[PDB]
Amino acid sequence: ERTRERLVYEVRQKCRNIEDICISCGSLNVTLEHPLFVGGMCQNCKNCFLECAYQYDDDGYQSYCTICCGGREVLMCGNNNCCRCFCVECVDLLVGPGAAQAAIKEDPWNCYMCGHKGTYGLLRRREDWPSRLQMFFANNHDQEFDPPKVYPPVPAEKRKPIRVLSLFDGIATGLLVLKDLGIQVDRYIASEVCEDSITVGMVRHQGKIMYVGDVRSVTQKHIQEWGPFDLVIGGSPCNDLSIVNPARKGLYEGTGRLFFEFYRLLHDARPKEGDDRPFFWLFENVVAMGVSDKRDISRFLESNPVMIDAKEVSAAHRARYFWGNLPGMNRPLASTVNDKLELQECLEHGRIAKFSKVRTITTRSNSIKQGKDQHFPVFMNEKEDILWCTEMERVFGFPVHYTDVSNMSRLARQRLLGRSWSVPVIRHLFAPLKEYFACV
Amino acid sequence: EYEDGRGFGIGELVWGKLRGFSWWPGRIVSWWMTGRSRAAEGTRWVMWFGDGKFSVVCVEKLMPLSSFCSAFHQATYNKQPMYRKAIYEVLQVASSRAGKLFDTAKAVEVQNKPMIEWALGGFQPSGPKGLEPPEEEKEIIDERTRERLVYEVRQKCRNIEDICISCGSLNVTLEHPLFVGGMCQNCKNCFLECAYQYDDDGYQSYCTICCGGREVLMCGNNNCCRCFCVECVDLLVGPGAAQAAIKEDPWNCYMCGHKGTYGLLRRREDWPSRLQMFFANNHDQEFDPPKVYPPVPAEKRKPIRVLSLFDGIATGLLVLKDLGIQVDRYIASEVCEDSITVGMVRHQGKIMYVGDVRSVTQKHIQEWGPFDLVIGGSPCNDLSIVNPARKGLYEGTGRLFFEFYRLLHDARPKEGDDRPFFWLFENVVAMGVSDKRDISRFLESNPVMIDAKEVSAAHRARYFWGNLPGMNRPLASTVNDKLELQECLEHGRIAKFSKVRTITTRSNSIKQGKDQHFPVFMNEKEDILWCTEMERVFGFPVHYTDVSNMSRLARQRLLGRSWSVPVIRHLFAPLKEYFACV
Amino acid sequence: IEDICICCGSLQVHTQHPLFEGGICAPCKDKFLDALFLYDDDGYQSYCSICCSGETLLICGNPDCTRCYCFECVDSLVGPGTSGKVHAMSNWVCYLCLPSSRSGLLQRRRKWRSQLKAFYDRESENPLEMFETVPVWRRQPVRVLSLFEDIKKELTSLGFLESGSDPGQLKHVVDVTDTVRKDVEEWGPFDLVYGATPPLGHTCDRPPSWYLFQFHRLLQYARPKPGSPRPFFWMFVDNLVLNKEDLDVASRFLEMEPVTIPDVHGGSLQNAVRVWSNIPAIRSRHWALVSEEELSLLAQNKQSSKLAAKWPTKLVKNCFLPLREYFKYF
Amino acid sequence: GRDLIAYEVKANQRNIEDICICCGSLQVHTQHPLFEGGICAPCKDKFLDALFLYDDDGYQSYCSICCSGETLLICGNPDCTRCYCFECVDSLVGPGTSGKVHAMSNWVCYLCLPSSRSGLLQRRRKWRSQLKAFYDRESENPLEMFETVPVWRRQPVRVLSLFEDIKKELTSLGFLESGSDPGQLKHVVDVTDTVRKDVEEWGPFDLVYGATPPLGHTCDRPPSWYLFQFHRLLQYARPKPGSPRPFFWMFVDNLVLNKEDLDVASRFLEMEPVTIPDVHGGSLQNAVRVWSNIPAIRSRHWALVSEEELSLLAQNKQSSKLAAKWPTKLVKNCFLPLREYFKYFSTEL
Ligand SMILES: Nc1ncnc2c1ncn2[C@@H]1O[C@H](CSCC[C@H](N)C(=O)O)[C@@H](O)[C@H]1O
Ligand SMILES: Nc1ncnc2c1ncn2[C@@H]1O[C@H](CSCC[C@H](N)C(=O)O)[C@@H](O)[C@H]1O
Ligand SMILES: [Zn+2]
Ligand SMILES: [Zn+2]
Ligand SMILES: [Zn+2]
Ligand SMILES: [Zn+2]
Ligand SMILES: [Zn+2]
Ligand SMILES: [Zn+2]
Ligand SMILES: [Zn+2]
Ligand SMILES: [Zn+2]
Ligand SMILES: [Zn+2]
Ligand SMILES: [Zn+2]
Ligand SMILES: [Zn+2]
Ligand SMILES: [Zn+2]
Repeated sequence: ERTRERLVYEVRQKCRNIEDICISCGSLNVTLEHPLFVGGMCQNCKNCFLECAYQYDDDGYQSYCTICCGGREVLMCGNNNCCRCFCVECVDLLVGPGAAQAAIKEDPWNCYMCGHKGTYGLLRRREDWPSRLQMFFANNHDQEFDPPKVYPPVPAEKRKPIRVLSLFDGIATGLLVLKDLGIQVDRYIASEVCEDSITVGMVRHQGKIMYVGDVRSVTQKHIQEWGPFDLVIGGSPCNDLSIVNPARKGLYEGTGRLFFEFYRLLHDARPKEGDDRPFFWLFENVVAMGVSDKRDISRFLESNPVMIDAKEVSAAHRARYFWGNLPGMNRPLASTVNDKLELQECLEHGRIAKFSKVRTITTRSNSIKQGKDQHFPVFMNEKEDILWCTEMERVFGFPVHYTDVSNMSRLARQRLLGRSWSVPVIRHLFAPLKEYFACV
Repeated sequence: EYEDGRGFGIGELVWGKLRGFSWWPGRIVSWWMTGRSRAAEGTRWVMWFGDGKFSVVCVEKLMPLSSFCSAFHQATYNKQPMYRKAIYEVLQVASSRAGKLFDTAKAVEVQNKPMIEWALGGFQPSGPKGLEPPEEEKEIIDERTRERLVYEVRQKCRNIEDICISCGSLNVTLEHPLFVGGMCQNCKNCFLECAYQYDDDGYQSYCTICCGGREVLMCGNNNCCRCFCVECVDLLVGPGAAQAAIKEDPWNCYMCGHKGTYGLLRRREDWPSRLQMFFANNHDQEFDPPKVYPPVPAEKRKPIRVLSLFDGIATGLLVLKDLGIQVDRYIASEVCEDSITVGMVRHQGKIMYVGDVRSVTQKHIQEWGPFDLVIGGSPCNDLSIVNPARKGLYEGTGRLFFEFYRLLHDARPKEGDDRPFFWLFENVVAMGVSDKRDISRFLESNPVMIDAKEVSAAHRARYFWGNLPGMNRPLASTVNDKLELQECLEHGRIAKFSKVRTITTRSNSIKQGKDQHFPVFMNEKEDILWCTEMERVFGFPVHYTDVSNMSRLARQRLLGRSWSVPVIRHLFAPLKEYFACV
Repeated sequence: IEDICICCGSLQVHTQHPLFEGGICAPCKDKFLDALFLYDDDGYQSYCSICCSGETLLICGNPDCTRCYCFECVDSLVGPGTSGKVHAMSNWVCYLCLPSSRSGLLQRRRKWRSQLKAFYDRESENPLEMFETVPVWRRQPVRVLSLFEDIKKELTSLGFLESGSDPGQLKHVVDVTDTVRKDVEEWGPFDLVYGATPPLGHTCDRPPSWYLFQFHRLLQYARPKPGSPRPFFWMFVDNLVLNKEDLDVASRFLEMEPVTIPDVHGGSLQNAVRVWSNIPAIRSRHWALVSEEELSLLAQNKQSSKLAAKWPTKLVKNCFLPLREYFKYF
Repeated sequence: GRDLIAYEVKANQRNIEDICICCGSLQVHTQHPLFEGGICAPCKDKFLDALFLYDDDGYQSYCSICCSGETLLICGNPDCTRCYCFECVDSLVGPGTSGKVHAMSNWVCYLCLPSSRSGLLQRRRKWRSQLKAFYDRESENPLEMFETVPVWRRQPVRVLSLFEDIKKELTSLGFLESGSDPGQLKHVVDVTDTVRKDVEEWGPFDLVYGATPPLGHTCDRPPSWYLFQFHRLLQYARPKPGSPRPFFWMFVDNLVLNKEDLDVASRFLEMEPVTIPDVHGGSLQNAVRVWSNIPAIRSRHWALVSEEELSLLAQNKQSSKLAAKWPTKLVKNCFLPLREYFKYFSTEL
């Protein structure tokens, strides 16, 4: 029922405008424009694109092509520190037939976004693609919720200490960022089940964190007696929510259920009708989830998500969705001097980082020949060296040797940091709080 | 001599069944190796090849070892591990005599299976006849010598200080440091060998009195790992004391006790000073005091040049930098990948590693010279007497010590050109007295036993040689160092030990191992020492050895072989005065 | 009067009688409490309103009154011979409906609902969210937001809705996944939120927790304005199709024990439901003899069976009976 | 032009420096050390090959000028053992004089008798240090070699012994007087007790000979001890810096050291072990490994010797019940170059 070849053949004949036909699936129901290349792109194409634009294989390259967004073949880009990939149909149908094998012949093949040349036949790269992509992930959605209420700033003479429900804090990034930012806390109770996570939270933070064990055991009565609360943050697990897993357990069986538990506690934390306190709530999740789960989350939390990418402020391609009503969550990222941005700057002594802005930290047991080089981003004294844990806890903005507790093995703290919030992102999101809140 | 018609000639090795003993393996020798006078009929001078002292057994309690498994005991094998190490050594020497060939605790339990199986077989390849000596080993002392001298001590016939409390010999030369009484020269050598011999379990291997570990009693109270043999408590204290001590659960060892006398056996009130004088001032060869150099003027203090053999984690450079001493060059030799990468990464790359010490020659030392501070420490794995597989100083890793000696001469200036030079060598204290004598004779200097318990939070007491100024001065406790384990714990944890000597988890060891390997209560429950815990205890900077992957086992086995930071600071303090500082 | 119990005549009293003037004894409390709003299958109060005994009942002739009395209660309190006159009366106007308060030794307390609420709150060691009863001349028609199935017929058969009425009171949406706060507020106020899972044997591609989670969300958008006397009630009934983990999740999200309502015919159990509700006197309907094994095997036989999924309209009949005392009956 | 050198010097009248004297080659690279003249590259190569080489009879293997062992001439005075060639004498001394020298019995070599001129022959003044210079600047690996002393300046040799007796070997070479006091040779059966002070207070020693006991009933001490102790004692006995007196040592092993210990010895003594084989009738009876400082130690080194055959020999000796006998012949010959260094005693008379 679909013939992309016929559409492209009649388009090259100067008969149909490229902007009037979708490229991802070839549908004629064009609503918006593709954020990467010139040409139209349908709504189902948008749904498939939100599921695949930032879905990266554990190997370290895009699992599926950025245009077709899903296929039983895919071509890795030969250029390092550029994960984006294309499918053979897109190469031989948009750029021109007989171009895929020519690209394979060129060992240092540069992807159509990385290459300097912007013209590739029918396929041409938009000059302002980063801004259009940011608008694609933040400035248009399927929800029309009214903007959340804004709380006017309070005088410094009456700025009380902050009460935080830090659900799913894991490595306990929230209170570390709070302390570094300069804001003090009255009580800070968190829910966590991992023994290593609670050990790190108790040790590195001088016992300021008060744990409640598994989050399924706390009810609304506990929140009522333990409040009133001001800030409620959540980092719900993404093992069964991200589209990276083949199983696709979804939001409605597995660890995804935990999400709604968060929501329940949130409805037990926000003021009923008093509106006498500047209540703030933040939720973090991955960028590569299904559209169904996306809209379910957005409609349950009653807030439009905002995309924050750790690329613009740190050295990791950790792009995440934040729901909430912190002031200026959609504010552009600020590159502070204090926090590192480049891998080479935050590299150890006597080493050279052959990559830049690494996003691959899993060793994958040396993977394979294709896995080699990518999983292996450090070249020390003419020999490859796998990433050291100090290095990746440096790139995430954490303090040096932040997680040297409980004598964990390399893999234990590997997986512990593989699901942790990026420190500079949390710093950016919590920066407006110090204006409204007391500073120690 | 030594003909009685009952066999058991010189060189034969069998068990013994002495009073209160259950078939301890040993051998037969003559008198001029044990240091005692002529024997008599039925007086078989027994040379226990294991860890026991030197005594006598009679043929009635002697049975041939040809029937190995017929009279073998399993309880001592599986619940009393120095029996296993004695079995190791005796089986090895028996196989060497017969010509047949086939972490420490793990190694011994792995290796003992083939030889114990061959013993189960019935010694088939060589036969019972194959246990022959190798054609070379082929007053009066009675059986109850100790039971007789003590029988006169409480009668006041003979002075207690006139008789040795370790072997009952009348040739008392020095006074026993720890306890009141005499002490023979063989007892001196045994004590110097096995007084600080702490097992990885965290308990003294042998007895405190006679330094012979046969059936010792655990000191119930914590921070006291000293042991007492059953014979010593039965004789010096009195009969039935061992049963009473073992009956109560938290029994306190006598020199750990609250009262200074326990019958014929009483503690010396000045025991620490006498012990320190012993371990540093009874070594049996006297050398001239080390040459001291005049203090150079403050305006002509050149930067220090340091050659650190067996550097490990570069503790020497760390202590030098912490002392504020400029290092012009720090050439260090190391083979371990983790050690060399930690030394290269934690510091700023000033360490010009050479690599293997066995390959560096005099040309390299001359080219990189002159060197005016040579530090190092030989591998103590095969040099400590605590190792059941002790091979010797002349074979294995111990041989590397002599390599150090070579390079030391390669840096020592000639008789002329009087310029400052300082060298330091570190080694384990629990090692053979002959090895210590030879090591101190090669270096042409006498050692000093520096105990990390004075300044650090651990008990890493080591022999330090060298001519650095002020080894003999007592250790100084600084304000900014941690003495007890509690100051080294992370927040929210309670220290079970005032001080610690255990860093090895030993795979949970045993029930007795519990309450000894887990010196911290974190969530009102036992926990294992963390990776940063040994760093803080040993005086190392926080998160010092968090380089590369270095799982818990590797970081533990690397920090356990390193020097004590405050001890090295104490020993290097004069170098600040005698070298450039900034 | 105050020192003598009126329920059983005991001389040991603890507090004033809840309904009318007089005394009451501790067993009299507990017996009233076990049937505080229990209703039988006939649609009326199962026991007496005073002595709480079902042996003798006096059905009120007022179409807007349901609470009954006992022959012994009227003979001993009101006076001998009144029981026969009450029974023989074609249109008997009980005692609380008519404004008269003096009738023999029986005294009616003005505004009984206030002290009934006070005693219910002061007694309930295991309380439940509930609102004050609305008087007869102040009640309002019910507003219901139905979920996932046709629900109007049960309410019309229960008198809460009338045939041919406008759909402005009942909204049925099977695809509430697209609901918005604006949509909820433009539907208008709602007093009862009713939802359920489809009967066993019905195809369901989506996970069952769907019908739970959005329900909760709608419930949270249907909560009344704080401090209002607005009688807002909700409940959720499941046809044994959710797993035990899902049952725990639902019980925690509703903060209610899963009170089951089994249906046993001829000594055999053929169907059962689990109810999460805040309606008063629903814990008394709990069945403790039911265990997991037989309900689970019955459920598995239900999926294995070919019979069409029939929704149990009869089992939910007893849930809405007390709401007659709260809202209009047509 | 071996015989044309006389024609070249007498007729062409050219300096003999520019022409080789050893063979007559016109091309030269440096001056001849022993006598004033020239030398070619192969001539100097074979000169360094047999500079201090000795035969079993105790004399020079090759000639001191032309390096030929075919027409060697003995010296009447025993303390000089220089050997010459008929061709060299007939070419530079003069034709026909070789037979005259050979016929009449006693003879004083040109290096011995103080005459600086004899025909074309000429002796360099202070040539003795010139030999040191030649060895220093004309060798690819000039390890270490000391300036020899004249016959009248030769003190009796003072020799230390470790674990083995060398006095029989020295008396067989006439280095020491038979029945003399032990002052010039002290033997140390057990050495673990000695200290630098006591080593000094025997007196200065010009030789430290330490030998591992032969294969067989080896003492309980490990064989590596037998070399580490020798190294330490040699270090004690080193002459005081500033006066470099002739100092030599020779550590010899009878094949009771494993390969790793051979490597350790190579690092410690900075000397590759020179294997000394002994073959009778084509059968390798015994062999020793020598780390020596005396000159001309690598000349006798044998390339055909292999490690596997030596290990087989060691295993055969261990299996056999032969008595512990030292290889006297193997080490006896090697001390011959010390004749030039230390005073000679004639014990035959
Ligand atoms: N049932 C449960 N109850 C509570 N915490 C849970 C949980 N299941 C998983 N978690 C924890 O929730 C976290 C989700 S990953 C997010 C971690 C956090 N954002 C950080 O900065 O580290 C993990 O710590 C995981 O162990
Ligand atoms: N052949 C060899 N050459 C050089 N170093 C060696 C070696 N064999 C072992 N070593 C190293 O020598 C060290 C012995 S322990 C030395 C202690 C050291 N000063 C410290 O503070 O760590 C170890 O680091 C070991 O790895
Ligand atoms: Zn499309
Ligand atoms: Zn594609
Ligand atoms: Zn690219
Ligand atoms: Zn003694
Ligand atoms: Zn003892
Ligand atoms: Zn004690
Ligand atoms: Zn009553
Ligand atoms: Zn009525
Ligand atoms: Zn009644
Ligand atoms: Zn020539
Ligand atoms: Zn010649
Ligand atoms: Zn001569």
